[PDB]
Amino acid sequence: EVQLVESGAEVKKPGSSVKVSCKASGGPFRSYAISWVRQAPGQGPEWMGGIIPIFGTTKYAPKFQGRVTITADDFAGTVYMELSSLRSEDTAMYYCAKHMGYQVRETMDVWGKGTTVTVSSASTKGPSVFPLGCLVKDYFPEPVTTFPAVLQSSGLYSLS
Amino acid sequence: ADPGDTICIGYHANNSTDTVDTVLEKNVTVTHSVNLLEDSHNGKLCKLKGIAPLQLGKCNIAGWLLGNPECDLLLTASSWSYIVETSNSENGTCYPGDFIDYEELREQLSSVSSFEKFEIFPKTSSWPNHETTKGVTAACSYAGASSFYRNLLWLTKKGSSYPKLSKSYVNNKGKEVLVLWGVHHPPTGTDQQSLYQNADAYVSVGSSKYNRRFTPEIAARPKVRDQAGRMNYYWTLLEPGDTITFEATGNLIAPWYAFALNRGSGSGIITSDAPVHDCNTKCQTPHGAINSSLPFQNIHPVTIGECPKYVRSTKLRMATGLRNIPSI
Amino acid sequence: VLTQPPSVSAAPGQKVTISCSGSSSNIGNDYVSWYQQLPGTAPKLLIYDNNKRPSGIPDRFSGSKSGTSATLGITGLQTGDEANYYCATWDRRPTAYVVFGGGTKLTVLEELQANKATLVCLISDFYGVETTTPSKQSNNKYAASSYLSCQ
Amino acid sequence: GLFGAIAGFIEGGWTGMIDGWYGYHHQNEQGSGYAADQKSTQNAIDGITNKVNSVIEKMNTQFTAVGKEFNNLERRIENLNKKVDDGFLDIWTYNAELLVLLENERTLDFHDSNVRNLYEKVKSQLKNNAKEIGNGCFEFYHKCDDACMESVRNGTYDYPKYSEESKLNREEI
Ligand SMILES: *[C@@H]1O[C@H](CO)[C@@H](O[C@@H]2O[C@H](CO)[C@@H](O[C@@H]3O[C@H](CO)[C@@H](O)[C@H](O[C@H]4O[C@H](CO)[C@@H](O)[C@H](O)[C@@H]4O)[C@@H]3O)[C@H](O)[C@H]2NC(C)=O)[C@H](O)[C@H]1NC(C)=O
Ligand SMILES: *[C@@H]1O[C@H](CO)[C@@H](O)[C@H](O)[C@H]1NC(C)=O
Ligand SMILES: *[C@@H]1O[C@H](CO)[C@@H](O)[C@H](O)[C@H]1NC(C)=O
Ligand SMILES: [Cl-]
Repeated sequence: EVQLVESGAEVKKPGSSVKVSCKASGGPFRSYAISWVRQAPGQGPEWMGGIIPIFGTTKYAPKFQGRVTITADDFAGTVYMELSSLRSEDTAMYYCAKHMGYQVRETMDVWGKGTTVTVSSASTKGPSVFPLGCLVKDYFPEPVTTFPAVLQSSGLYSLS
Repeated sequence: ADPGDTICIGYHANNSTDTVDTVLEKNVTVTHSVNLLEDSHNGKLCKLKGIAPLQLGKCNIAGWLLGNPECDLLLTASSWSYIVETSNSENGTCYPGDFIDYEELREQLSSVSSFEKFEIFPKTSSWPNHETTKGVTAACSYAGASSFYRNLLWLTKKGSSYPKLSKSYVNNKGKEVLVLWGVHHPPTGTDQQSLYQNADAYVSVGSSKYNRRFTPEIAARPKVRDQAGRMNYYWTLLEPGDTITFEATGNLIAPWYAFALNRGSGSGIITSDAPVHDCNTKCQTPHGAINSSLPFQNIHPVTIGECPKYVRSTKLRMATGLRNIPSI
Repeated sequence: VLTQPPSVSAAPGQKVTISCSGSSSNIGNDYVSWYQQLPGTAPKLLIYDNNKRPSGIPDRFSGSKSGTSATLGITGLQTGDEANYYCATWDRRPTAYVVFGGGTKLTVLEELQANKATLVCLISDFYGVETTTPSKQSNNKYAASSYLSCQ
Repeated sequence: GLFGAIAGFIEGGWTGMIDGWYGYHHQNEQGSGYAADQKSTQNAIDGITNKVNSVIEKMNTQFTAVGKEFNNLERRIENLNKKVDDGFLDIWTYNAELLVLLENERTLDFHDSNVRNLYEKVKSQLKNNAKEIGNGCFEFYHKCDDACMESVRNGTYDYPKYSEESKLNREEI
């Protein structure tokens, strides 16, 4: 069966844009449509929109219409989702998923593994260390080095 | 009938204006179609796999490997994704004469992706009882003073004497070693004595793969760059574990540096005047880089990497949809 | 949106049903699909066209649709079926789009020198304020923290 | 075209039918509209996508290909290299252009066939409960509401259900 491989994790500022890709195996032209579906933690999935093969027609969810663009490069076997005017609630896992036929609908039979997009006003920073026991603050984004990290009101991650 | 309800079967039209050719009919407007032919490039020379090409610039392959003094920028180069000569690659053999089997050397280098340069016969160490200066020569100048190749070493008499040398190198690099030398053919000499102290001299170079003797051909030859003498350049690829042996009584332009070669497919030599930039591509032509998944291109037959297939076509549009008939 | 129960439970071999309530623009005149989601993985299709099973899915799962409501049934309940389950359909109304249910969870039974100060309240082994959520320790119990920039 | 439907007995296309390549238009008391035929569109999209993928698969990418140099006494082999490069280029240009022309012909005919076969499949469902009125249209001999229209579009039209009312209308003329 088809495998759908998505591009890597993204970290963006509010007001910016993100473009995620999904490459379908086989093909490269496809007889089935592909949609983007996202899932904020720990909420249900929300269909963003999809694109029909050959015709290139798109359909978008009302919640994203005006700021999502879905495109296809058919010779590369790839579809893209660009979401602009990002907000912190665009922080989510982003999935591509194919439909069984050429039309977009409720049935998506094969899904990518998902890629994370994190939208925050923070910039990338390293942690300073204080004696208590130990205190690591303030860092952003997240690591590979104790109590799970807290996320402060500065958008920076404190953990003890 | 009675009430007049109807159903009709039909087909899609749209406002597309793309056309395709068939055998029976040219220029047929269809509803959907795809272009198979890439005709765009970015006008730059780019990296492949994060590796920049080697831009020889004002120098050519010969000036690079021999170490022409105008090519000093190239001395530190050790790896590249391809090699670029320009339409101004003219600094090659500064002291005139023929580079023997040069087209073959170029064919060999085309599959070399990197090397390790090293001092094969270190100057003033491997040669205890021969002179190591002058030449030097103005033909190969640097900052308005006579100089020489950085990779070859011009040997000369140690005051009136010159004993039959025998210098031998063993390949313990674990790969092919490219070894370059020259043999000097002075004019009405005179010079022969003034440089080599012996008039009936010879050079001999030996290994299992290669064996040749050289007798100086002392003769009157036109001025080339103020020089009436000529110098022939030679190379060989010493196999791993094998031994190369130089023997002579004069007229040897000896190896000083040599190159330990890493082979790789997908590499090559191109001529391009396009500019190098910090871009990445999977497909490079001499006009510029291609970023495409199309199956054909008409940009250039010369390609590095993985490219669409070169064809002469100016149009290749394949119908996907049907004949477009938006109005009767 | 479509309305699901937030959380249904049973015992191995037992049977549970997850309901999906909508309206006439969505479930009323469209097919319903169901998706299973384990932790750290993508939704996986269980039922489409109201009651068809893709290959890989066993007859333990089935679905039904009646008027404005749909139902997922899971018999022979197993430990591995512990998961989130989402219904989905096409909503023709506002503008057409795929809508999902809200989801049902099935459970199977020195700084002071830098002019700063942060109170550190560490919390463990149970079962300007910034309070870390409960994570579950490997102890299979709950952990947390709060910091004031204690109960 | 070969099958007589496109630019044939169905004279023009419909910019109003958006959801597919082939389909329906209807008119009854409730109103008018267009709807794509999904099954015939899907099968056509399967064939055409496969056709394009087969062209791509046969035409392999070219990997590194660079020039060769020859000295002033190697003109014969220089010319031989040239003859080889030119000849292979001639052949691949010819193959690519020709495959496109031949497949474009076949592509337009495939679409034409598909339209013809959809027309004939509907005609064969309706039988004498509808009359053929040209340009790909049928006038029903009975009232056909949206549920009835949909039954035609999905291949489950019920001839016997409407046969008597059709017959009385057909026999009035
Ligand atoms: C080729 O195909 C495209 C469809 O892909 C087709 O385009 C469409 O473009 C037109 C205009 O450029 C769009 O119409 C605008 O649509 C909105 C509503 O959706 C109207 O409010 C707009 O009204 C203004 O502009 C008119 C001038 O166009 C004014 O007269 C009017 O007073 C308003 O100022 C306008 O109608 C249309 O929505 C898109 N449709 C889609 C689906 O994208 C293009 O015109 C086509 N060419 C041909 C020959 O058909
Ligand atoms: C290099 O080339 C220039 C221009 O061709 C020439 O004038 C110059 O003497 C050359 N120098 C060497 C070392 O070859
Ligand atoms: C097609 O149409 C009929 C009549 O409108 C409807 O009841 C039925 O569900 C449909 N049948 C199929 C196979 O789609
Ligand atoms: Cl219709």
